[PDB]
Amino acid sequence: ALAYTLPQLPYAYDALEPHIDARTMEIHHTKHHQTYVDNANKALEGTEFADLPVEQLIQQLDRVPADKKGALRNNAGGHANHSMFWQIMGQGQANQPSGELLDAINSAFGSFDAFKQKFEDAAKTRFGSGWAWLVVKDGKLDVVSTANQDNPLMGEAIAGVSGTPILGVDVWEHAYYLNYQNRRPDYLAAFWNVVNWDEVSKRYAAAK
Ligand SMILES: [Mn+2]
Repeated sequence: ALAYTLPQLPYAYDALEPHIDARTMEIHHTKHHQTYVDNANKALEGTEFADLPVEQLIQQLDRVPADKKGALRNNAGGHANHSMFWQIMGQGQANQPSGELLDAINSAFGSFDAFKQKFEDAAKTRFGSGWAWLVVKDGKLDVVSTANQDNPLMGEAIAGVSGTPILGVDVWEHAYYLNYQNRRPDYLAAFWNVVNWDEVSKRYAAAK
């Protein structure tokens, strides 16, 4: 009766090549994400929180037992973040959104190109491990970043920022070191080639 399972990827391990290497995809998924799933399930065992979806759980960290707060923040956080991450990438995806998402990007950031710059800048200036995010907050889009496995859905007091993510990029060095080593900006440039903007559009619609 374990709470979470490792999701299947929506594509093969080499589907994102050369932008993201196959070996990275496999380790990232089968070692790193799996560890977050396993440690989250351990932390949830003696609780009333094992039946909640992970995205609801991370919105309730203040309510869980005090001794399990850190472990769930880190591991439920890791699980939520990676689960989204696999889904917002895809193969055979210049790659950009359309329709209402693009309209929201133009009004929030000026243009898709200016949005990409702001997103990259957030991801670049994230010192240490973390994520950069495109969030819906008060019906409007913004770019924020978080430390480690914090997610904007955890709220401002915990994560330092708020909002409902519809896109994120993992800037933990494990996400890019085998292919780009220290060159995080090259990783980030490459990332735009794999974003599934149909998926991000669905998430935008879901988040308002
Ligand atoms: Mn990661």
